[PDB]
Amino acid sequence: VLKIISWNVNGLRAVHRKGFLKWFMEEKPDILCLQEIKAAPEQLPRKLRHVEGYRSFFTPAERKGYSGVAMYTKVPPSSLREGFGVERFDTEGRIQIADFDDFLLYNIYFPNGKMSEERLKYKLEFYDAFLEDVNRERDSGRNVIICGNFNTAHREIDLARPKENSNVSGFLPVERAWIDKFIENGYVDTFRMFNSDPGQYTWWSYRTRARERNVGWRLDYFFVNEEFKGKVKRSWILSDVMGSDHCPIGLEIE
Amino acid sequence: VLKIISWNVNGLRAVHRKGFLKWFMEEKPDILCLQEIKAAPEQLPRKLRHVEGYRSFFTPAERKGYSGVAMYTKVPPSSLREGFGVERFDTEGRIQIADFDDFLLYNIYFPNGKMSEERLKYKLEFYDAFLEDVNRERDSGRNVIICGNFNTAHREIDLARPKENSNVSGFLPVERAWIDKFIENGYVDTFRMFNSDPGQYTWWSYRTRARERNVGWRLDYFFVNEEFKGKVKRSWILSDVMGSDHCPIGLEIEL
DNA sequence: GCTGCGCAGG
DNA sequence: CCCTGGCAGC
Ligand code: NA
Ligand code: NA
Repeated sequence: VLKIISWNVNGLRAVHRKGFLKWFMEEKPDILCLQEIKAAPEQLPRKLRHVEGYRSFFTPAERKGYSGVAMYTKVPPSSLREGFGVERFDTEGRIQIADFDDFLLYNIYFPNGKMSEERLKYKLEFYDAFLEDVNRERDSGRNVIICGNFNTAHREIDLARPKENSNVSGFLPVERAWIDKFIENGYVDTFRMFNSDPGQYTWWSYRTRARERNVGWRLDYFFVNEEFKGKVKRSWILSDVMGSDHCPIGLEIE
Repeated sequence: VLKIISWNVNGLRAVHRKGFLKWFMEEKPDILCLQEIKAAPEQLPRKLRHVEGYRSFFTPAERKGYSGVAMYTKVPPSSLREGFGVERFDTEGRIQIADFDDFLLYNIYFPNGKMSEERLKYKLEFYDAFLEDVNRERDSGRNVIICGNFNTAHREIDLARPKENSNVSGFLPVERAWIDKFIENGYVDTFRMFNSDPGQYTWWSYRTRARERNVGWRLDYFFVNEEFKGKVKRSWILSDVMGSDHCPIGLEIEL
């Protein structure tokens, strides 16, 4: 019976100033995966690097204040890999792959593609690189949990405004069609195992008070290889948890 | 009678959002000099590039959002130089030397030297290059007006806290001594021609609401060469004018 | 629009 | 600068 929370935090210091540690202590997950920490361990106060009861692992971007992932874990993994083995995907603080023996845990910050054609191309080629890696590990016989900010709403049910956003990154046909492809490779959007309601989102704009209106997008996911789905009991969204433009999401297994 | 205003604005777009053009048109100086505009002119609203009754000149830094000087003048100058002919000093949007025939106007944004040892070195060497340039012009017969953010308080009277800043850039012995040196070469701090009082500042920290308590430094100056000092009728601080960490300073000359 | 963080201001 | 005026997020 494990608890895992994934949160795209948008600044680990910012959330800290907002009461991250209290929230984390109230929630007591077995593993806490974070994305977009925008920080390297050296910029973090000692009480954030070292949380009583947890080993911490930070994978910052080469670029200061940019991107970065983190994992807190009551039980250390056996190993921790920080790349797909492709330099351009591996230096942006996007990838954590932790071996917990009963599964591999992918903690991924997938690229925003709305900036340019350059980055949308990078996002998609990142997607490609990820799929190879996850398939290679699954095909070798590992059960895999993937969580993080995928930066793509899968279906029209997954965002408040499906029609106006058909030409926007976050809901382009190429991106949606990569998630179809991913799922069709034997993986399961664990949230939609339990909940097929619309209005269920994980990200909202800061502008136009988008969160209060609930005009949002489901961008953050927990996926599992399908052979492992029986072991998942709960996959939910912690939508009342504030402090970032994303809310956290939760998974419970075995 | 000409009125020149000098203002280190810390963002021209920002001071624009706070009423700059209305203030500008009320003050109506013959020349307005601005430093630290933090803008290339392409980035500026149109009403900042085209001000009725003024030629405008923009000398941006290579670095985006950084430094930069501007000048608005009712009567255009015959030429405008944008450097001393030393490339590391000339790319940072710091220098405008405008030939107004009756005088040269130096609109200079002098470097902040408190970040690093490297930047303090740059500041003092920028000071050396400046003095050499103004001296050459002065020696050749030109009358010179120099306005801008010198980033140094000259004497104890030039800041609220002389004693605690004895070791801080803004008030280092090296920096104060350069101003001493500059003055010794034939140049006059014009505000001190008319006002010997303390508590006269042009810059204050945003932190601790220091402007509301007048806990400030006089970083912004109008200088002239000795030979031109009798032409200056007014040198004052526009300390009520809000919008930046600096306030504007003014000069009146009679030609 | 809005935000977090970088750099820089002095 | 505890305060303020590019890049990126989506
Ligand atoms: Na900002
Ligand atoms: Na800032």
